[PDB]
Amino acid sequence: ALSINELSNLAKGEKANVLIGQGDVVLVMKRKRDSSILTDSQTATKRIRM
Amino acid sequence: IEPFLKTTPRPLKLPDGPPCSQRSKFLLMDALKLSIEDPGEGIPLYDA
Amino acid sequence: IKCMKTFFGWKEPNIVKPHEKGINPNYLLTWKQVLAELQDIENEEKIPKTKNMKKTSQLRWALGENMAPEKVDFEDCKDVSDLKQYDSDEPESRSLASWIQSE
Amino acid sequence: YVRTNGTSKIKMKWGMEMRRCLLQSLQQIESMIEAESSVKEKDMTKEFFEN
Amino acid sequence: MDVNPTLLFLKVPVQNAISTTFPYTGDPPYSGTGYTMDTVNRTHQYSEKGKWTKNTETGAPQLNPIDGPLPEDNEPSGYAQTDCVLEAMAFLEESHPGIFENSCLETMEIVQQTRVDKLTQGRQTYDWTLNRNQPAATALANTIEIFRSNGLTANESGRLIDFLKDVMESMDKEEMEITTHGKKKQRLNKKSYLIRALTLNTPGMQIRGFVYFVETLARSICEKLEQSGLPVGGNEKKAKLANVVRKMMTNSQDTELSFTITGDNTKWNENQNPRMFLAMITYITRNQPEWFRNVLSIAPIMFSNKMARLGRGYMFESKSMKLRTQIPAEMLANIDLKYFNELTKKKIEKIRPLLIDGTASLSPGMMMGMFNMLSTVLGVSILNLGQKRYTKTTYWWDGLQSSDDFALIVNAPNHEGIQAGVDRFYRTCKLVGINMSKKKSYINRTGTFEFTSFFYRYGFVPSFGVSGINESADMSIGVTVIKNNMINNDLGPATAQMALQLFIKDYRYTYRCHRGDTQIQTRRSFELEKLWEQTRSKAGLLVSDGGPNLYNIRNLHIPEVCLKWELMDEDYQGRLCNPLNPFVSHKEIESVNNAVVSMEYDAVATTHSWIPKRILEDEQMYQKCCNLFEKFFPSSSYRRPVGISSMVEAMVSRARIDARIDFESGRIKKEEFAEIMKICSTIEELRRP
Amino acid sequence: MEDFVRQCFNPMIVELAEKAMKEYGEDPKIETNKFAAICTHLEVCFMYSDFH
Amino acid sequence: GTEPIDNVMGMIGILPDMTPSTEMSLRGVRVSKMGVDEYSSTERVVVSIDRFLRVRDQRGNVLLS
Amino acid sequence: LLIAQALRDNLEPGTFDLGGLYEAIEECLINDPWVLLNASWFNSFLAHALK
Amino acid sequence: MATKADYTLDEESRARIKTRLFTIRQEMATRGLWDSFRQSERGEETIEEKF
Amino acid sequence: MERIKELRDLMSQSRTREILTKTTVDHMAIIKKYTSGRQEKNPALRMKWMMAMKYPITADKRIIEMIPERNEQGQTLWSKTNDAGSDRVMVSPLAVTWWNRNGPTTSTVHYPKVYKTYFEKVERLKHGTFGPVHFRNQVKIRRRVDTNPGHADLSAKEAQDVIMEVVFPNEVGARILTSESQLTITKEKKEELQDCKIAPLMVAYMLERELVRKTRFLPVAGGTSSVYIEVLHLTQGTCWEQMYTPGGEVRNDDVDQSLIIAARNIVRRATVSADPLASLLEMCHSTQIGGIRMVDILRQNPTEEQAVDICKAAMGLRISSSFSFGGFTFKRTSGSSVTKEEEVLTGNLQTLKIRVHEGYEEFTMVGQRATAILRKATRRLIQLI
Amino acid sequence: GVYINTALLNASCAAMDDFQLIPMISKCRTKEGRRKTNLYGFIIKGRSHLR
Repeated sequence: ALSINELSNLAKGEKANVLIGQGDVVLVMKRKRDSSILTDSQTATKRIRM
Repeated sequence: IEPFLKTTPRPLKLPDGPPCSQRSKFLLMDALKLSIEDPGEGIPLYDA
Repeated sequence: IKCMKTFFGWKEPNIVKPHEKGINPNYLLTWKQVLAELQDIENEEKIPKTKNMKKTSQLRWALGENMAPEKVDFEDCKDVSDLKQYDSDEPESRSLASWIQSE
Repeated sequence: YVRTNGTSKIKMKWGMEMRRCLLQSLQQIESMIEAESSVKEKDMTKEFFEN
Repeated sequence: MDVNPTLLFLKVPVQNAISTTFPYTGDPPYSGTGYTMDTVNRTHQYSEKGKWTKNTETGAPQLNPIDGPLPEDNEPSGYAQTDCVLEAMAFLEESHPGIFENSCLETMEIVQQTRVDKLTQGRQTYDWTLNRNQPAATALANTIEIFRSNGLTANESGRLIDFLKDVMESMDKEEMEITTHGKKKQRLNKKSYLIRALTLNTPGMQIRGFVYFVETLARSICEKLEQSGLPVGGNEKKAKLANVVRKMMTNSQDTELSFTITGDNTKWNENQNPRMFLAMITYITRNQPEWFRNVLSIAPIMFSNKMARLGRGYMFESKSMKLRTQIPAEMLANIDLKYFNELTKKKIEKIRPLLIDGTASLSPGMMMGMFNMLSTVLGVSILNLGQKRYTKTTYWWDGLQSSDDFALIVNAPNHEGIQAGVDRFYRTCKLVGINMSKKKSYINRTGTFEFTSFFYRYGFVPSFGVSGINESADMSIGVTVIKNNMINNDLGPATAQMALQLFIKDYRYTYRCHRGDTQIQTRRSFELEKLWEQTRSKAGLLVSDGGPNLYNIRNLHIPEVCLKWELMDEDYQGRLCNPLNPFVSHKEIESVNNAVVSMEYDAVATTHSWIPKRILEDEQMYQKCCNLFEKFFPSSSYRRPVGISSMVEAMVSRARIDARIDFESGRIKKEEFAEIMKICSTIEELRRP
Repeated sequence: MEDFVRQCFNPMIVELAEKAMKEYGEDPKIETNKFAAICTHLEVCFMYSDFH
Repeated sequence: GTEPIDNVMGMIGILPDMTPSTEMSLRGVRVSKMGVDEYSSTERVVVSIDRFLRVRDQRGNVLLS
Repeated sequence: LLIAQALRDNLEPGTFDLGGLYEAIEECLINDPWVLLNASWFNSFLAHALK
Repeated sequence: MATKADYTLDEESRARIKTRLFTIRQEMATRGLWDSFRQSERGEETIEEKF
Repeated sequence: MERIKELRDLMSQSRTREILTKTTVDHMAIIKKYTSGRQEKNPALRMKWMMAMKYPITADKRIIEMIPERNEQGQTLWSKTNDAGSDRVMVSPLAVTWWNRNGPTTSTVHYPKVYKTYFEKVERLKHGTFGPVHFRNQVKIRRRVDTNPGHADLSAKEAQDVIMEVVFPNEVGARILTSESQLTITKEKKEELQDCKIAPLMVAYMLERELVRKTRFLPVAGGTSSVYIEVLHLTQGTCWEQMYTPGGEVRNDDVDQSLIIAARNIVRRATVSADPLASLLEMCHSTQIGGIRMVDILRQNPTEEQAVDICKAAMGLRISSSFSFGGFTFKRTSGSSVTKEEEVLTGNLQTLKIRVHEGYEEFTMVGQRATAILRKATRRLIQLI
Repeated sequence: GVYINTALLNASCAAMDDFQLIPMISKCRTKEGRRKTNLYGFIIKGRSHLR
């Protein structure tokens, strides 16, 4: 495992496992694409509301 | 409700018996005072 | 108003030189209130032709209305040790500077 | 005048606050002065303590 | 001239000089089982005409006065009526639409999000594990340990309601085995455990939970009502009084005759029957989840079966041998009475039947506190049955209530109307259960009155010294108090300066901080003397050191260190504000500027921030584990940690990670690294079982 | 709980869950654990389908 | 209109010309000296919203049209 | 004292039980010099104020 | 988990939902709600709090 | 290396292993509250008693190597007693002055910026201006006002996320890393507090004290600002008013009015649409006021304006029961009412339909420049103060 | 009172088991200005093992 600091040295898609927060270790990876909660989430929800 | 007129108040009945005796820690008025004009080391026994 | 519409470079006011013996924040807020009042005139219909500013603590303090000493008869303030003849001595001599020559 | 008394810590700290007693006296006097000053719209400290 | 200070009231109105009528400026130095017996007996004398039943579980004789005969005299009585209380609550709800329903939801969020540590916040509590008073946190720890030993461990969820489920599960256990550390184990019969659970003290850890939910529901209700000033303090209660008075004494016509009834309720904590509180919570929680009525209606059920403990006992002495025993309260039930006096004879004879294994059976009463806020709701119920709609007549009344403190106003058209209104309010209160005190209540036309030490007369009219925590945490607490009272409690300028002067005198005499120049001789004198010579600028020195004062009135809020900063020496700043002090100590965000006195004071964590000196098997086990975890995760002291791993797993993971980044940095001398990793392997092996 | 349910989950999924309970005659307020479960299920389903 | 006031505790009345008066004051309008205190709570609640931006409540009184 | 002062203001003070109040005051005057002196002061104040 | 160890999504899209589930767990645990929510599960039915 | 030994020896005994293994990291703060002892009633008395004896104050076992056991006159600065159970050696208060006089100096440049919330007070009073005291009868309303100038308008929960990211970078949680809200303050403080050795916990406390707002419901009689309420004890009194002016800096409450404008526009363009809820929610989750997403602002600010109120309500947020009319918000204290739209005729014999509020109710009509209490029945203005 | 109680408290804490002799001193500032010290009596403390 790494520390939340060492995660600074990763590529745009490299996977590393870090000690997140107070305790548990979770495998982590940098994100591709913005991946926000903008209209895209609304479309899946409002389309069904027809 | 009973009225409270100027004739209503009654003097408090203070108790009866032997006269009361003082109980303070130190004498209040009947206290002599041996004085000194020390301008003293800040010590109790020195000045005493 | 037709003149202040000619400038589009208004920024957030910042104090670059304080008065150093006065009331800086209420000088800043008087400007930030002048801008607001001029905005209100624009939103209203027709020019009032005279804009009386809202009497607020900022204007009162900037104008000095809240600093002026209160008049008191001599009988009351006899004991106050700070009484002294007005302008007792303040001919502070200040030397010549070039800014007047440039002016 | 010789007597055999007795004391405890609570009584000791209680006796170490007669300056708080001073505070209470000043509080009452200042309350009266402030009331009269408000009524007459000026400071009556000098009038109270010198007249 | 025989000086008579009270005659001063011949010129100044009493309210304008009421200060002189309060003798003590602090806590008086002065201050038994007899009182407990008296309070137990008087409660049963107020309910003589009540059903005498025998609880089949605790085996105690209980007295039920509810729905009893109506009182036939002005004497205090507790024969309250269920119909009347329910009607009063119903009319309260109608006046304030959707108050109970809206307040129940605000309690739903608190009956679920609350953890099991809320039972530690409090004061000394009775400990059923040892029959001895003992702090709240340690009492909770002991209870949890005994439950775990007995096999009731649902409290491991960290939720208070789960702990309540555990205590109710215990209430059915046949035997509760208590292990005491010699290592002696004692088993309690179900009955023996019950009485030790439903026991007040001169109330157990098994009742702090339910009485917390009931109290928070009552607080939620009282916040909404404007006729209740209990869930507030100071400025709040100074506004409700003014609003009510200005509302009622501004009569639209001269016909109305206002009248205020400043007064108190006598025996207010011996007539508020718990059964009555159960009968108003089953109304408040109407159309609510059935699990939300079985958690707020437990404390009233338990308080009506309470077995109050008498206390210590009486001491017997012989004038010949000058002996002194204690006669523990347990044996009072089975003892020859020739020893006792006459008054104690009568008291013990009266209370003898009510005793069960040395425990009283105070069913028909409610001890101090314990729904101090629900009773306020009950009282405001009858201050609401006067709104001119439920009276149907000319007279109408309002006012406030603060748990045995009311300021009822009785507006009416004539004196007979006022008398009728007062009489009706008194009779309604007697029906509901409230007994007004006629020996402490005086009615006078509106304009001047009194409400729990607030003396209103056309306008409204012990915390000075060293608090004793630090040296910089007192020069902040005292100066903060001198301004809190100067903003809130009308303390004036000159009094503020006098208080500041006397506070600094107490400060310098308690911490031996007298100025360097003065020649008072103490242990700290010499050191300060030297410190008074090195410094070039002496204004900068802290009052804690030999130094001047600078607090007048205009900087009573500025903390001292920031006040004397431009005036301080660099060689002095360095030593004073040196983060590597061996004195500075603070291990929790709780107490990082918070003194019980809980007060929020300002400090700058200088060398003066020091700390003064001072059943489980190891009382520090939880402390040991938490300190170790804080060592592994420093932010454990600031923000409540959140995670899914167990404490050991997280600690070992961080231990392994830190070492690897250290040896990779060359600060651990590899030989140490291998030892640390093998130790981690050993600990991980110990976790496998 | 329900306050958190409204806070995190957007009103869309909130209303979808509302109608889901209404179909089975479940109070959205008396029942809150089921409300949160349904909201989580709907959001995970939509996030599964979306972006493909 | 205007009605008489009895000068209870000191409460200046307001005339229809918006001027002080110690005896005559508007109907039910009693200007108060010594200030009128505000409140210390807001009573936050959740309110249903209709489809036309009218924030009614569970009781049925419009709050902010 | 508050009842008496209310009377002095012509506020028409009332009472529901005054004998009880007097008994309450008198139950605490037993054997204390300061308390008895305060009681004497109170009696003099009553004699001089309400009359 | 999935049947036959087959996950019909790209890794980055199977991550964007596990991430939000973890975040919801954290935000629902810092509010003291996570513990109650966990015990509410039985089989596939979510029982309601009972007292 | 010693801490892991401590953990190993704790786990050796099989009674603390249960607590150390079965207590998830979530259930650590509820274990941290099982303290021992009885605290202390009457602490002032205990302090006056302690200072009488010698060696009152405990210190960690480091003085031994940096404070001589005796000064240059032969007075025992510290002892070796290990207060109660701990490594803390007892110490006499002479040690404090010895440190303050013959002690390790240092450079204090991080103090005037870590403790900004106090030096701001100092520099604000140092430039304040005073005016004449006016002894007019003061009227003091009881307004609820802000008592923390320069609070940086953060809530009490995102401030924690800022602290965890400035003082504890290696303990940040999932909710922060897997996010895209870096904030600006967290980049300034991280730069300023780059080498501070002060007291990580104390740094956190000071940051959360500076980055939060609070209100007190105080008897104010003018000013009402965030800076005029710290000097309330100096400006106003029961019978005097000392005219005063803090001379520091103010906050620009422009974000709130920008939020109000954005909410107004959004509500108009959503109600003029086919499905108002979708437009409202999408705009809130998409529109940004000065870069910040409007959802964060709505969940952060306490601003109470109509448009913002509707925006929050449509997002399922608690909204004040008080209703605002004519610029004054009317908090109901008692009574019930029904709208009951009925018909009436105006002065010019014009038909009109108005909600006849049926029911007797009492309101507190609080406003910016006035206050009142109004109790009224149906078509009956009973009383208005 | 405050001086006597302070001195007696310090004596009680310092010497638990000694009958230390505590004077009853006070300190004035005479009308002229010269400081003056005053002895009123002597106090002999007892065993002061206060728990």
